[PDB]
Amino acid sequence: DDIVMTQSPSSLSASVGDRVTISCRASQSISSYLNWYQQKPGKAPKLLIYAASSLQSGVPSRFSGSASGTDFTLTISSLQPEDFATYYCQQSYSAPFTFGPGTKVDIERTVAAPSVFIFPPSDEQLKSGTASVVCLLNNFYPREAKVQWKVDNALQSGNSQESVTEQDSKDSTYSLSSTLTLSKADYEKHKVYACEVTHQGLSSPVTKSFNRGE
Amino acid sequence: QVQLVQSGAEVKRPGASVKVSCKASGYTFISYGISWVRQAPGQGLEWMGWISAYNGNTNYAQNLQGRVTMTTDTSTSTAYMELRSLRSDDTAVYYCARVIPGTAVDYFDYWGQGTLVTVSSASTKGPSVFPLAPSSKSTSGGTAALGCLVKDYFPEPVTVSWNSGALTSGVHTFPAVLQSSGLYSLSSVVTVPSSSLGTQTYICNVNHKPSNTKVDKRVEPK
Repeated sequence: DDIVMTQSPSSLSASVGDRVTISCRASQSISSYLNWYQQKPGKAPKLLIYAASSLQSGVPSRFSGSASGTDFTLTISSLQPEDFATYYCQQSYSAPFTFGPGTKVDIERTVAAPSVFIFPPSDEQLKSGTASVVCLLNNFYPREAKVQWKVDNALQSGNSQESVTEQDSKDSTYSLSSTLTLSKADYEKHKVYACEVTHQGLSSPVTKSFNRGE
Repeated sequence: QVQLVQSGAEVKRPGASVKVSCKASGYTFISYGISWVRQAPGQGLEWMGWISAYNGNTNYAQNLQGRVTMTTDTSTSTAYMELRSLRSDDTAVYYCARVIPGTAVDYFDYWGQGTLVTVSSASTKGPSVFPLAPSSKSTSGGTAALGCLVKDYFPEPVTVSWNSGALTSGVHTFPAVLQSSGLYSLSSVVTVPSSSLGTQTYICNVNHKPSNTKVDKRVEPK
């Protein structure tokens, strides 16, 4: 049996002292053959709960698990700083053993709009036949953000990549870089390069733009 | 105190094989089992299989049967995972984990630190380092962003510092992205007082050990 484990929600934000509940659903009956793991960035998972409701040795008592049919819940009774992490459920009822896709519990804070910056390709790079245009979204919260590239007002698709930092240790924000890659010849065909940022901290999307060659 | 120590990162070509080790300590190895679980970059967790140290019996993930072999050496308390006929989407961090025998429900109670295995046909190549120059289009109310684009290298990793580690506040070094070319790229940025620009020096220190490439790039306003 190929058992699919779903988790809801995919992400949530909480504050220290909050009661936090995370949900897991199996695509078929798995009895109580259900475990919960915690994972932080760069680190291996850690076992929290096994057999739906058994607390693993050494795990603080604020963690608990419960089961109702195909529905499973992990509860943290009063969230502590060390609990911000991604949480995975895992079924041991049928091979292949399968994991849920994870619920990331991040730090709740006030909305913070990104500060947006755009960088043209460097003269150095353009000599080598390629143009990288970079859009930086600095120190925003929450994580959801949309970056749209526009070249002479034409919306770009398929030629950008973006990556994101982990939540900042000092101000609990995220930052994000989006890179638009064009050949030099394509870069030279257009004039206005723009990054349009949509984020709930902005009442209107913010556009940062330049004219090529200025 | 239970510990599982895995071997170091590996770079392999498609069609090759890899063998990762997992050295156990702090418990009676022959009484337990070892499971292997992998995590592709940015993805979730995938069980690969199970071995019992006492009798050497294995259970493998169907999507890997025929390509994966798990063994243990009970004389050295070491577990091994061999994966053959490697493909690019075998790129992952591979974990070993201890399984407790004779439990109604199997669970993974201690995990190794992980081994990155990168599978790629790309040749080792050092990065080009390009400035992300501060201008009035990276100036925001008395602060300015600048940075370094570290483009087209293989394999991971690169390190980036600013001003030899003396500059840390306001730095963001982004995770690398794998481009369609098979080469990685990443950016490192820092925000600084805009009045500092003409009066202070900003150097990104880029080190790519695999290609023995080291670059210090001064980023100057436009």
